[PDB]
Amino acid sequence: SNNSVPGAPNRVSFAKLREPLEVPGLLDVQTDSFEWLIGSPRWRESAAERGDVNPVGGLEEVLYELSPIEDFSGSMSLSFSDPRFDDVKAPVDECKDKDMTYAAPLFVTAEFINNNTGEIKSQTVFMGDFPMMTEKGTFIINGTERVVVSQLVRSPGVYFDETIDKSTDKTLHSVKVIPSRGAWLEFDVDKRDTVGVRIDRKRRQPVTVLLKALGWTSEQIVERFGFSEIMRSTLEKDNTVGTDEALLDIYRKLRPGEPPTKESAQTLLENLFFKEKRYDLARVGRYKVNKKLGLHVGEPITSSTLTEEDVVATIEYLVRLHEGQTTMTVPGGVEVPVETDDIDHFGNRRLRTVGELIQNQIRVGMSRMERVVRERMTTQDVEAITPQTLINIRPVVAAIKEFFGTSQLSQFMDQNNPLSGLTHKRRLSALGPGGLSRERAGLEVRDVHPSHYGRMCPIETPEGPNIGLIGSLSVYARVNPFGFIETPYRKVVDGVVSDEIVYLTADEEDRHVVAQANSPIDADGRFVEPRVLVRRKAGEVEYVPSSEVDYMDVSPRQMVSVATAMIPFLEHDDANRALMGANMQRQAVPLVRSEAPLVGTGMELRAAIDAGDVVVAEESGVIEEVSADYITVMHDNGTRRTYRMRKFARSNHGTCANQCPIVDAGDRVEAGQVIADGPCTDDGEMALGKNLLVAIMPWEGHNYEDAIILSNRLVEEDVLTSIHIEEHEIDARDTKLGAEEITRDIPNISDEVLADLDERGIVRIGAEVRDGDILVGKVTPKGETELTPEERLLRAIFGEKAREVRDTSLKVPHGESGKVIGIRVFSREDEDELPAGVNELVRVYVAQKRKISDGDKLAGRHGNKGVIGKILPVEDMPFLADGTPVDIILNTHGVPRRMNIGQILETHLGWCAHSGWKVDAAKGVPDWAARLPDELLEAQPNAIVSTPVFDGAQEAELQGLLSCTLPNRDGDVLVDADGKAMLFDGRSGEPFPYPVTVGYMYIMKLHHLVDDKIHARSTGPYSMITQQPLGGKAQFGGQRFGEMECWAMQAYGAAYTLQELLTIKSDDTVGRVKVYEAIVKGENIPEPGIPESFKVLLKELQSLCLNVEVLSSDGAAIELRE
Amino acid sequence: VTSIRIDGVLHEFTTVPGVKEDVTEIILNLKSLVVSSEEDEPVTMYLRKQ
Amino acid sequence: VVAAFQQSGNSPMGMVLDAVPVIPPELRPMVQLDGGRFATSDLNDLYRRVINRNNRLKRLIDLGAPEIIVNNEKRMLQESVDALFDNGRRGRPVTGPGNRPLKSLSDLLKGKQGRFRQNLLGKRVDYSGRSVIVVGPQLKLHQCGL
Amino acid sequence: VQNRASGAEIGRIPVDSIYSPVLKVTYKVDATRVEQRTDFDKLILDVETK
Amino acid sequence: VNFFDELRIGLATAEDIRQWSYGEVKKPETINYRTLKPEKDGLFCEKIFGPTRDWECYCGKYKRVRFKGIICERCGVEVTRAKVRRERMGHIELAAPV
Ligand SMILES: [Zn+2]
Repeated sequence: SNNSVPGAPNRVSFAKLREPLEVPGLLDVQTDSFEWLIGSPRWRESAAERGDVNPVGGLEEVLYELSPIEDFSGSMSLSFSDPRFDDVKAPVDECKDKDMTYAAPLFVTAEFINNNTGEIKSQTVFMGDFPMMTEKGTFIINGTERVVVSQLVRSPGVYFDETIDKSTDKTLHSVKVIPSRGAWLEFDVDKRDTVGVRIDRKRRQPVTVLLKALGWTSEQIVERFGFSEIMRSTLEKDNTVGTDEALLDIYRKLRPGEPPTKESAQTLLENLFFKEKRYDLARVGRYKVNKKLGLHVGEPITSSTLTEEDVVATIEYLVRLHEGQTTMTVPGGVEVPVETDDIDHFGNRRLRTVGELIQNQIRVGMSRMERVVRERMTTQDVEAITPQTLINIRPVVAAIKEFFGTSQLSQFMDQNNPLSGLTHKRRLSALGPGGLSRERAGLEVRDVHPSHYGRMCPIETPEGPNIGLIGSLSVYARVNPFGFIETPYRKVVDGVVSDEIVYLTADEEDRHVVAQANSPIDADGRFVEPRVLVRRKAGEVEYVPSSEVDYMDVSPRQMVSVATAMIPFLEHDDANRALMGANMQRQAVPLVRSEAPLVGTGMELRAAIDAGDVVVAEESGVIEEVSADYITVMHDNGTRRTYRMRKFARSNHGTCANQCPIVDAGDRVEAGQVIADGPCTDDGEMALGKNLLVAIMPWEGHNYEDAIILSNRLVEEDVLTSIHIEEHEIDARDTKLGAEEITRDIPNISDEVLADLDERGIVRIGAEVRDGDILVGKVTPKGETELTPEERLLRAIFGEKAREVRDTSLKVPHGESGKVIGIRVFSREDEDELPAGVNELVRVYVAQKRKISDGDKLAGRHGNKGVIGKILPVEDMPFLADGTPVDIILNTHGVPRRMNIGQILETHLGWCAHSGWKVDAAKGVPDWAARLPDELLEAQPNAIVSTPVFDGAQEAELQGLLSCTLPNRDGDVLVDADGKAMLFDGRSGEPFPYPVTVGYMYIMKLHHLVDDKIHARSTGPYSMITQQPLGGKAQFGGQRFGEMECWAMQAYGAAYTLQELLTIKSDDTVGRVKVYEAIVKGENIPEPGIPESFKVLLKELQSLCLNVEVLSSDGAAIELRE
Repeated sequence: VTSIRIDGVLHEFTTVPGVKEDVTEIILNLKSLVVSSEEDEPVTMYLRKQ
Repeated sequence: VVAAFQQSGNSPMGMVLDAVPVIPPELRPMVQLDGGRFATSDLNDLYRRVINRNNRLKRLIDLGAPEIIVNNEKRMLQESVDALFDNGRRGRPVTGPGNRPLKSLSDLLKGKQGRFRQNLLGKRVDYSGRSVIVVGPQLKLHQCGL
Repeated sequence: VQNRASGAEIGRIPVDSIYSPVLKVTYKVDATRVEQRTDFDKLILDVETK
Repeated sequence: VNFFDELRIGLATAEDIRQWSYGEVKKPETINYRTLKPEKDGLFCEKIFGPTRDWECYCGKYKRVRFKGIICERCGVEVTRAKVRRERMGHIELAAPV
């Protein structure tokens, strides 16, 4: 019915029929921006459909802006235009495998013109390899999949700030004109009722100075401002009249110490304020100013800088606002409201996506290249110059290579599961280059503004220190061409709801009236109640008669992100816990064999199918050959296609990315139907955890304070085992004493150690390894004497080798284990591109099948995290009357405090879904079944259901369902009307005195595993510089002993323990060996020595010429030499 | 069962040509096999098909 | 000042140096990376800068140089030693390429990253371990699982 | 993994094992508790295996 | 740690500095570019500070642990543990008081 994806499993849902439109392509934010950048024809036709004219792409824009290039003489002219792209060099798969980027060549036709000769020359120019976004929105660099996240930046334009004086308590109004690029220019009003102007953060001089520098006369200024006396009083304090006077005064003020001239100040003032070369806004700036001042609304975008009319208009705006004027029309314009501009209002914060960022980097690179070409244009002679010798592509390629490699907006893709990547692609970040730092942000730029409704999701946000700065785009939001964020709406004319959908920005939503989508409506298309709830400007909400409501929203889930749209019963949970619930699905771990959840919210199907990690058939056909590695399908016309599937490939965070077919041979399929589910997917739906039978009761203290008790059945049937794949990399470079070589003959190592290697020197595939075992044998020559180039060349001509080696092999780090599954070997002599200086590079992959145990972290969907506390045997768990022991026991002291009551509801519904229900239809449908759709009247056992957020199952319906459930195979009803059941204690035997809550719950498995945290050390490697033990876990290091522990030890009066923890354990180079020998021999521990830190301090002091010596008790001198 | 050997394979995390399911699922299915025995020594069975 | 000088017992000659000591090598490491770029401490640069001018003065004394040039070089040597003991104490500080302020000897103590604090409060010890904790209710009050 | 320590050939794949044949067990008690010396418990034990 | 019941600081005179050091430094260069080894009388000279490799000299006459505390005649280095490279100091004789 409501499903649009072919072949998907049916999922009956509690809902009220809502279908103006379906969820848009969830990745259009990352895709259409780049499409516009390269100007692909699809973007062109989409723009033509939208109604706009003059289709110009980002590259075309920057190139037309750059053209033309001339010297000071103007004899020679150059220009570029019409950029074109070609086919990609190689498909994505080998780009991942061969560690080569995914690029396409870029060509531009360039023409050079010389006026004196009158001759032109045009030819094609290659300008590097432009990176290309794949089908899934992720760029590929050097074999790693990187993603570029959008940014939130203050929009260029004019802002009218208001302030209230401390003493006079008058309403002052200041203006600021923030440009895209140039020098700042703003107007100020003080308590003296004087109007002044500041340029480039200089002092205050009256705007009368600017008005006279415009060349205007006093009479004209009087006529323009004859309705205001504050302006007249401000002009009264003028120093002198005269255009030259204003020009010279401005020249002296801006640039003291410079010569005055009549003809100079005009030139530099014009350059600074009205010339595109130096000062320039953007398209958005002109659009915003035109919208604010309402001048030439139909004027197409031609200029991109200030006009005198703009300054006059903003002066009029300021003077009218300072005297409390309401409505203002600049002459020849239209009437617009007058009000202050909110700083963080979402009509002023602009979303610069990937396209604009890449365009900015391109503009910088071509600016550098244009500097170079201008420098080298005059140097060489005219008749012997061609553009090929004029353009050096070095800066452009350097810039586009550096931005990806370093800039804080090109981040590694998070590939824990499809949801993580999908949410990572749509993230909006307020930090980054050109934006405010972490310490610049205050409490005004973090909390939700009322204009976020429908644009930025207010619930999803990292819980760390970055809170508020990082947000997620809403479900239905799309970005307008300029960079603002639009939302859909329905058109309501007069109590009549239409199916036309109109997209609105922030300001249009401000200027109208809008109503919620859950307000009752009649089937004919009319409102029922006279007074409906309506949101209005400044966040006010009130009741209003139905005869003037402009717009009605689309769906109840219009304000939530994608991540938070997958939480059932979202409206029953507190916002604080919902944040943690939404921030834990981005941390799940794909399991060996996944299961679809019993109670979902319907969003997961679209989420999975747009995440791109599930292979979807492109064109209809039938299945010819289906095998675990590939699927072959013949189209209708007879053409064939073969889809290959990735098996056991490493993700970024160590998990496994595995794909399996679901279809079988001879099965007719339709275009768009899923055929091979990826990781964390079952039957094309986002599955992240399992369905566990849970009970809610404290239990003899093993689940005290957020612990969880699990049954051993989970470990038995491997319900929760995952797979982790680590990678190890070694590389042999060319030393100055010779050359390292992968060899099987390690110096003086017994063969039992070297049993598992082949002749090459690489561990055979499939041999289980352990810490301290050799993976790749390597030898590096010993520095006995530098080899003279004569002997080295003599031996290299005949290809000779000598016996001077020391072992530097690769061993499994402390803690790892598993089986080797794949070995990649790269060599320079085999025409493979490598970094300079190296010859052979070996990557060895070690895979291990983990299980669940103590310390592992589990979590439900509603942010009820916890840690495993004890894994009881199967017979110890309490069991129902039937005899099926529960799989997990929660705790009840944690529900009322956190107010995540929603999980309880879900638990009940889970059981109703598991055993199936059959409502009695005799004597008609009951009262509580009136609104319930007829699809849910009967259900088979373990049949999945849905529950959209801010809609869906109601308390009465659920209560009715709990009383009409089917019996089991033995004609018994295990649970009661309230939802509880009569458990039996399995440890003793007696039944529990009171019934307990039991149900089914969807439980995930977070990625904080114990086996990568447990760590121990008694005596291992020491650092060679500081004589302290190494750090980290892979280095077999020790634990930091912070100063707070030092205070805590001093508090007890403990002295010997502190001295020992600081002397013979850490950096007493003689004491440590002595204590080891004493312990291993059984004698008393000798006295501590003296730490190396103190001797270092003494040497540093003596190196400053300060004679420091250590005296004895009486006064006799002592030396610490030895 | 306690151990299996498959011709043409070395470890579990891989696949074999001509089979719709890789080795991991084969092991997972073979786990729930029901076998009854009385000899006190590790006995061996075979399974081949084409 | 003067009473302290008299009573303590100390030759004021310490205020004028004729033999500048040289810190050991290990406290100024010079490490060759695999990338071919020699990680060089700044102390080596300062020592080299001093020694060049000292040798030039030694060469100019025995060649009968005129008074003005030897005076200039003596001034330069004094400035070089002053930079060695404490960079940035006077005028334009000595800086390496990239406008990096060089680390002098006195920057081994002064500042939070100095020796007197940074390396003296906080250490890494042996015989230690770390793991995730879990509530266990069958223990007496003075026991811990391991 | 209790079986991988044998150090046998590279082809053998260790596999978990569930030796227990019993699948489900439950019980009920019928109590004759009328106040006399005639109080007793009848135990009904239900067993299902594989 | 022993009995350092007092610790006194004081100005160091030229005689004290001449007493501490184990030779003067005369070559401004730091380390040989090609040999990758320090040069004699340079900033890492083995004659002053000590041996770069334990129980060895530049010429390698006494390369064995048997000797201890004795100085080779050809190269004039002292055979002890490499740890001493963290202790010994040099000095520079100025030609004009500073
Ligand atoms: Zn020697």
